[PDB]
Amino acid sequence: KPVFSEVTVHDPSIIKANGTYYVFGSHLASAKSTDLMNWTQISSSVHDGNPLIPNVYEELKETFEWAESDTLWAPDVTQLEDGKFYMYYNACRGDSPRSALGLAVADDIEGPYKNKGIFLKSGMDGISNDGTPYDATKHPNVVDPHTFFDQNGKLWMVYGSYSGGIFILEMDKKTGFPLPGQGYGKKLIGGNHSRIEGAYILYHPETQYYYLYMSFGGLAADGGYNIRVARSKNPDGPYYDAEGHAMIDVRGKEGTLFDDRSIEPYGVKLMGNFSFNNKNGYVSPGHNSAFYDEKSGKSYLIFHTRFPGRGEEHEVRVHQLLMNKQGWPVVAPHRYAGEKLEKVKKSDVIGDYELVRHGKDISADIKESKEIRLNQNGKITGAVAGTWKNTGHNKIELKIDGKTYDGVFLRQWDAASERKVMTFSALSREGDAVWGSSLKR
Ligand SMILES: [Ca+2]
Ligand SMILES: [Ca+2]
Ligand SMILES: [Ca+2]
Repeated sequence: KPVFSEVTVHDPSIIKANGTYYVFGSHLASAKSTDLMNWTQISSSVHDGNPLIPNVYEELKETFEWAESDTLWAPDVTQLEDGKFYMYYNACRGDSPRSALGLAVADDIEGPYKNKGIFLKSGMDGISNDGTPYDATKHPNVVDPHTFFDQNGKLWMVYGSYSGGIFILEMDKKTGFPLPGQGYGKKLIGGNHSRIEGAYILYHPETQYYYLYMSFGGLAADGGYNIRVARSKNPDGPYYDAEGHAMIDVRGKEGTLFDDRSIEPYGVKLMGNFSFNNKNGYVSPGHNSAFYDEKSGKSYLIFHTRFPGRGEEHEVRVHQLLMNKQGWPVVAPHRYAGEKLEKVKKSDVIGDYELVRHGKDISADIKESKEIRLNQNGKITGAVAGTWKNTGHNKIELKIDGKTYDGVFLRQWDAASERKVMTFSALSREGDAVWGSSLKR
């Protein structure tokens, strides 16, 4: 029987070193595991003695002073070619995009990290890093970085939260700082205080797309946080959703703040708030990272989540990512327990399921699963009427609610009944996800 050990790390950013997985999150929090199931908490908050930066208030004083905050927001740690660990740290006042983004470097992944300096600021009253006066409708909040190598070995950093949008900068592979002359870099999506943050870019060698993951909505339990994805053949875009909408054009209306209605039609929404059979479930799952394992070919979505009825409590969750026939990733409905893709036959997948329809909205509503049956005759009955078929090794196609969904079947552990179940997870061109988890073991 699978065993989990939980940790609390907001906005987890995954990195593997020395055969061990680490997550680095906000508030200088971190955790590690060798199996992605049993995590050990390393650090939890910004304070004297935090092992990652034990003198943090002195070490990063310029950042705390600029941001007028006593904590840190969502970092990234990335190993560069010198073998050292580069932490892109940031702080934000919280009520406005008054933020600083800097670089610290460690010899060892668990610290200590040493400050190399601030290299981006937002929320100044005056000249911004692009030379024009700072304007949060068009300039980023300098937080939430992800620094990554593309398949050509070029180093990039994508970043941003709300404010002027999500931007990407080309980075110096030797110093870890941005190449000169870029200002805030190139916009990928957003503007006008859109609720979009937590960018993360992952390349998949089979489809040869870069996937731009991002979180729409608000992180709190009333915020409707949801992970969405878009893709491009290039690390720096242009990024498109499954309807071919250009992410660069997605933003709230001029003169508005947090215009969710304008942005929610866009992107492929992978997961919102849900509860299978009203047992446990997730609320505002989001701010993800993602990992592709070259050895196994498996991919993983790593994120934090809140929970129905548990207020603002959050923990790290890991779900396997599968790849549908169209080259869009689908999230396995249950957390990772060591399971792998297998050949399924018709008798394996026929039967009753709990169905979650995540939809395409930004919504704080917790969506309850409803019962359907995948009948032997290829029809879906119960909560919805439709059709389905299994193709290839383990692909599913469903037709429901006027749409066609392409996805993948996967046997998983259900941690609410302590039993193995059959699942499917699929996506429509329209960008909404459906999950099924079988009533049968
Ligand atoms: Ca992040
Ligand atoms: Ca039920
Ligand atoms: Ca549409």
